[PDB]
Amino acid sequence: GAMGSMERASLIQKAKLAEQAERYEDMAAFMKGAVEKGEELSNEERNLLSVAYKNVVGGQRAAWRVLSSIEQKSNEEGSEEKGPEVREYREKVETELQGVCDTVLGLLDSHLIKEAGDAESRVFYLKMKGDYYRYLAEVATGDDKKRIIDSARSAYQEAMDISKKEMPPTNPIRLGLALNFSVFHYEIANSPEEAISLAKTTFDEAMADLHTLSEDSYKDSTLIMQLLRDNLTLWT
Amino acid sequence: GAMGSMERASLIQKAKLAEQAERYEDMAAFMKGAVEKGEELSNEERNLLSVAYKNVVGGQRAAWRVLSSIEQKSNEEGSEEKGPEVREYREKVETELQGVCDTVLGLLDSHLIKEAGDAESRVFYLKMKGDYYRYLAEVATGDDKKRIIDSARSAYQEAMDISKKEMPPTNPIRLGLALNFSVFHYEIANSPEEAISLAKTTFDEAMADLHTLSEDSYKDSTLIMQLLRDNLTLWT
Amino acid sequence: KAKSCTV
Amino acid sequence: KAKSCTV
Ligand SMILES: CN(CCS)C(=O)c1cc(Br)cc(C=O)c1
Ligand SMILES: CN(CCS)C(=O)c1cc(Br)cc(C=O)c1
Ligand SMILES: [Cl-]
Ligand SMILES: [Cl-]
Ligand SMILES: [Mg+2]
Ligand SMILES: [Mg+2]
Ligand SMILES: [Mg+2]
Ligand SMILES: [Mg+2]
Ligand SMILES: [Mg+2]
Repeated sequence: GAMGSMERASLIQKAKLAEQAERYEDMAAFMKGAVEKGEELSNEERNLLSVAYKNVVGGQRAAWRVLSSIEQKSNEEGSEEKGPEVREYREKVETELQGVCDTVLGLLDSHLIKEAGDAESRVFYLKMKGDYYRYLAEVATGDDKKRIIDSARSAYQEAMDISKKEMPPTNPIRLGLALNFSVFHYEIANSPEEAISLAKTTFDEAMADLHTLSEDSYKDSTLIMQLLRDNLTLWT
Repeated sequence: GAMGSMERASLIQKAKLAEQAERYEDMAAFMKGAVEKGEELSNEERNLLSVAYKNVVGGQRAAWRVLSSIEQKSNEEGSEEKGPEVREYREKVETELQGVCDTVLGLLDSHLIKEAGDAESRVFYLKMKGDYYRYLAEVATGDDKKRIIDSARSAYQEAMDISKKEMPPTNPIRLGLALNFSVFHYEIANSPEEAISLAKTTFDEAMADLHTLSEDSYKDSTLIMQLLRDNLTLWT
Repeated sequence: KAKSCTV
Repeated sequence: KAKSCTV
């Protein structure tokens, strides 16, 4: 690893600087190096890991969607033949995106998940595992598509089971997990009714528990509840 | 510290590479960075520290002696005035040499010596403290000269007291300490008889203990005994 | 595109 | 110059 010679604390420090400079590829490489030191991650460090890779893969997904739309238009009736370039370049972006997803999944498997015993860390990592399988599923078209979708589903389901037992309904990790699993149901699993039911039940159970929270926790929880509400408005 | 971001193990690895490449300034900087990590040093790491700085200061001392000899000749009767350049350049080299000695002494004081409890480490560091005060004494000409000489003497004497109680007379650290303390007596303290007596007693006590050693230990000890013999031949 | 957990 | 502990 190219980060093997850098101190863990220096990698963390540089990940924070990279975030401030909006250098998310660097941020992700620093956080990968920090994970590979072999120690468990703190709450703040887990957030840095997730932010870094979400920004990297988010740019790749946006580019893939632009190219996929151009390619789909090229395959309409009446569209001129322009050669293999659109497919080739969409495939290039797709392969890079898959590589980033495989990198994140590899960090989770070696060995973040197995070492995560507290609910807050274990749910966080299992949510990430579901997310990166979901991003693989967004671009999958072959014979492994069903297994990729089931891998996302299985990780989300394990995270949900733990989150319901071990964390209050307003916990931001629990809420973000439920948000992303609902998106999985709607966008990946062809299950819009399950997506709607999960978003509604999650929102309502969080609403009923807001009275227990401080002002700052209330702000954290209601921010994610608004995302659930936004999706419910889009979907209904 | 410019090495603060590098892993301790990487600094050690690079010190060994620098030794192989005869890059002793780099070697010393890597080992300084390793000491500043705050952990105690192993036997091998102590040897790397000493080799690195001995080579750096050895080059400075050789250069200082060349320049000091030129300067002394400039102050002979009949020598032409050539301006301040020889003194200025001798002073430049001298200041750099003093800086390296102060750096080593600072590492020993913060905090190698205080953390060294085993005889092999404590004697090694106290010998080094005597050596670097001795190198300061070689160039000292002012009102602190006597105190610099006494600082070297005091460190050597503490190392000798521990070495005689805790280590066999053939131990290479004990032998190298006695060798260097004898050189201190001869070259710094104007005590050639003490130098001769120490070298002879050290040699004879080691000779009587060689029968206890393996072939490899015998080779290690007799190598240093030959240095004591070489000095005795020079001095008598 | 539905909103997922970001920013 | 006397030999000290080096090399
Ligand atoms: C506001 N917000 C992001 C929108 S859900 C979060 O609290 C958050 C951040 C990160 Br990193 C991970 C998770 C996981 O659930 C949740
Ligand atoms: C052969 N040899 C060098 C000539 S004394 C040594 O065993 C040696 C090496 C180092 Br580093 C430190 C010491 C300290 O006593 C001794
Ligand atoms: Cl291409
Ligand atoms: Cl100069
Ligand atoms: Mg470290
Ligand atoms: Mg653990
Ligand atoms: Mg709990
Ligand atoms: Mg100790
Ligand atoms: Mg002993």
